Amino acid sequence: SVLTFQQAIQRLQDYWASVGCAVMQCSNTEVGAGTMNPLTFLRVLGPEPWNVAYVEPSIRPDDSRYGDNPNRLQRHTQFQVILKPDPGNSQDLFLHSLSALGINVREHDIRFVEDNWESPVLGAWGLGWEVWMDGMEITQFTYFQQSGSLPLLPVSVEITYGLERILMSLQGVDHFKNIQYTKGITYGELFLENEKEMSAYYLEHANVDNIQKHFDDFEEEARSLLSLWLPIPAYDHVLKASHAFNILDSRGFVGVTERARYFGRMRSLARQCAQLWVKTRENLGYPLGTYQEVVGQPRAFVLEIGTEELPPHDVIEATKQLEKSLIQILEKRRLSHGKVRSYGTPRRLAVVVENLNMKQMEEEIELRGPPVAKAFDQEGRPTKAAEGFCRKNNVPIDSLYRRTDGKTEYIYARVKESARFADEVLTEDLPTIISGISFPKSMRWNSNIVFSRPIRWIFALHGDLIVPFCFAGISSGNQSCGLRNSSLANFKVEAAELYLHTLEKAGILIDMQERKQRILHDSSILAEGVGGDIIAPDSLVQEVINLVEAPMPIIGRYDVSFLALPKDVLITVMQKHQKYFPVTSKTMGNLLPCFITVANGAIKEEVVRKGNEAVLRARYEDAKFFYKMDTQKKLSEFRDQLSSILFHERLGTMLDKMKRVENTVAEVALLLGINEKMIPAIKDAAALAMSDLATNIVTEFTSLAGIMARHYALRDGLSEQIAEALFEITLPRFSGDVFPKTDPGIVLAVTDRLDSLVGLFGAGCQPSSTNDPFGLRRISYGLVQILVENKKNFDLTKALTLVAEEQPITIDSGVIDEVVQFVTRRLEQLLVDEGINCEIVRSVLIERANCPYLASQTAIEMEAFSRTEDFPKIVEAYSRPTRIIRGKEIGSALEVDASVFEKDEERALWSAYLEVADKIHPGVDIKAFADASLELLQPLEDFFTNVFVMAEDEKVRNNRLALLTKVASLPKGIADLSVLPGF
RNA sequence: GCGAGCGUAGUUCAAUGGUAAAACAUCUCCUUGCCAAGGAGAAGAUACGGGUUCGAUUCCCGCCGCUCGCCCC
Repeated sequence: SVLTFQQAIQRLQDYWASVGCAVMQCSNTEVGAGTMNPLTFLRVLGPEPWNVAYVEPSIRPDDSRYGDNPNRLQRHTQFQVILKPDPGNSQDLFLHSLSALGINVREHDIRFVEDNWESPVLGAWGLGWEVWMDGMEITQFTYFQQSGSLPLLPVSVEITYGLERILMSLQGVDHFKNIQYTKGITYGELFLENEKEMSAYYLEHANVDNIQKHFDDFEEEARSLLSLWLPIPAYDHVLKASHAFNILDSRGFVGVTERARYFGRMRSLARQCAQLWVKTRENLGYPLGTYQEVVGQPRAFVLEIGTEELPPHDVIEATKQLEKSLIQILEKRRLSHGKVRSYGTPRRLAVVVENLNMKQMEEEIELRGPPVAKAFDQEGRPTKAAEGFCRKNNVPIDSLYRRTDGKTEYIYARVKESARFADEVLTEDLPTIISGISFPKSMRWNSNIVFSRPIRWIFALHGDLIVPFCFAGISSGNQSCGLRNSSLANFKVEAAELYLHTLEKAGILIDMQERKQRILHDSSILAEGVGGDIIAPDSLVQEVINLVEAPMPIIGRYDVSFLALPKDVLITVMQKHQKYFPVTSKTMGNLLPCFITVANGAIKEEVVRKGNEAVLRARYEDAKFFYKMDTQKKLSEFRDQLSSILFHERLGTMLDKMKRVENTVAEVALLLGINEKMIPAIKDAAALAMSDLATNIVTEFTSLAGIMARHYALRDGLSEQIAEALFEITLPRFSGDVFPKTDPGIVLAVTDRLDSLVGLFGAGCQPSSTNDPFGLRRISYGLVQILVENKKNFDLTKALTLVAEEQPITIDSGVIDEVVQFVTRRLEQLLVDEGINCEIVRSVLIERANCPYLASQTAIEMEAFSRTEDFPKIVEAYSRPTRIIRGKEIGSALEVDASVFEKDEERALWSAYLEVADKIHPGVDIKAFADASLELLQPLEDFFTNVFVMAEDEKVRNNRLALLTKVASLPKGIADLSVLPGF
């Protein structure tokens, strides 16, 4: 038969009542979610056992949609299970319950996808997954780590069943009202009374006069009750205080600045209320309980650390951190290995080392004792150092010999190495090599050991005997588990040599790169059935590979009516949420009504497709509804209602930013030198620039921001010279993306970057090396890339002042210099990325930092010129005079003259300087620089050898100093010769 | 508050249970006199305290200050 709603509860309660949980009633006050119940938030704190499963309604006014959208409701029923402490069968009891509910496990793709839950409202976080069943997200699984502010001890396991969608996906209905509550009655005919009127109340009839005066009253009452050591009512009032904030948010009378205040007040109250329950319960003595705590031949060596599911971006790191650090320890312990190779899978990190000997290399080593002079006197017995050395290393005195090195030659002795049996070494060393792995995030399950996910078994084998060592309370043995619910639930490996053959007997494709050649070899074969090809982005396949133990591709179909949507919406929906493979025809290369998904294991073919297409054709209904509602009005009207998006608390929303950009675009369009004839269209592009951010299709599809504006503009009936400008206001979006290539778009891009930098530097928000409050480095790197990779002249210090003029607040002259220095420092980092020597760019950029393109075309050429074998000659000559200038500055008062000039050497040098100064101007490049400076070198030697520039007469000294300074000042405007390596 | 990483000439850097190395800068001098260019020498140091050992820049502990997460925000 078909499962009904009122007996799924009866099957989910009588099951958890047999494991040992104590079922209780629902909440009392309107809870905004399934966690804020006092039976879970206040009871996980403190060392007492707690096993509870219950069912509760959840009310969220923010998700009210008049009860028409088949996905979002204002009242959904959840099932909560809390286990503490975790008994080790955490994710096996869940599968047993799922089987007992009525659905089979052997014919449904049940997989875990990593998802980290975190809620700043009450201060909690943890690590866990969401359970996918044929593409439906039906269950949340989470190991807690922290509640309020206390650290959990011991950690707890939370299993949340979203019960309204399980039956909606199991029965086969498409709407939500079509769910049947019982045999005879339905869900949509008795639970819409508390839906429609509640939606109407939460949307446009909730009187806001009383809510904003009940919120503070409840906060004050909660504080007063908490001050009297009354925990339960104090926390009870917090729930009805936090409900008022949500109902205020639903109406829309909360600004973007009071949100932080409300969140801070609520979290402070929750933090100061949570740490009172622990202090209250400790005085009662914890009535519930308390928690505590002969030579052979080289044979193979296998190490496997069987854990639970790991994120797709941690297997790659761990399988390298293990093998790289393991191929080093055996070298430290003078072991002899063969071919070492590591394998990774979402449930294990194996390393196989072949031909590992059973013994160590017993060889003698020569030590290095004290100096011979110190340890041996001129006459008599050797001093105390020699005897100390002998008694330390247990060697005879005659064994000492003298070898000549350094000043004091040496004292040397020969000692053994104490060869062990090559098994005790591994026994004593493995607990360090295993624990040496580190991850960006970690957790604990039953001890104080840090790891990405819980470890469930360890299989460390060498030849025929087992290496005995215990890690995290697990003893290493000779058993390994394969596919769950399969016939080979757990198998025994008799010898480490016959290991990789056993796993492929269980169907597991352990090799990391082998799975790619079986995914992409079948996905292409399945395409030719309809005459097409797949789309395989690297960032998609790299993550699809590390989610499957034994891949199996299946194709599926959907209706053609969804082809009217934009091409970049279907691809985004397919590839960013469900991780499918789109299909494109070879001829007329648009989208096709097909998709390819990857199952996991041995599953029924028909059921997975029939249950997966019903999700793919359920997402597109929402997408099409949003698109149709979003194309009712043209793009012009959306520019007014963007004020709900804040830019900065001190600067404001996006409307002010757009007005500033459209005001200051004219000057920037003139600094870049773009012709006047194109100035009108630019002034119109900013009229609609960055207006897609308030649209409906972009509210939830963040990645589509920037292109949907172009699509709307094209549909509106505007010229093609403005849609490209609208689209290219966000490029580049990520590293490696394309750059703007149309002239009107460059102006908008650089104007936006400059305004965003100036505004955020006006409030003083300089990021550090680690934190990125706004990613200003990314913006600067985009700006310099746009300026350089497009060959456009610019003046940074002149444009920045103009940009800062229209800022709402006055900004001092130090911020512009700080921004210029920051951009210069980023330009240096960019220029040292293509192999340019650091000392060359470091010298060019201290003088050519104004126009980035000029600097990029000068520093890429001066390095190439520096290999002419004459570069050091010019470097030595030009600034040989410079080191004389520093010191006395009396000669700077006057300049040269032809009255007190001395013998013809200085006159010839001055004539040569006058000749060469004509070709050197600040607007010259370096092509003719050295070719013109070569003629000045010859008189310089004669001058410095035959003028005696020593200051004997004040007038001649001043004149000579001035002449020398003006000779040495020529490169002022081209490059500097201080950071020069030749110097 | 709570973890890690650290600390050697003025700067940059070598090594290991044992008489502390090298560049650069400074200085003293030899070339025809002042800078460049060839040579010789000089001085220059283990953040600080204790413990054990014949003997620790090295092993253990205390403190000083720096840098990074977390706390706060």
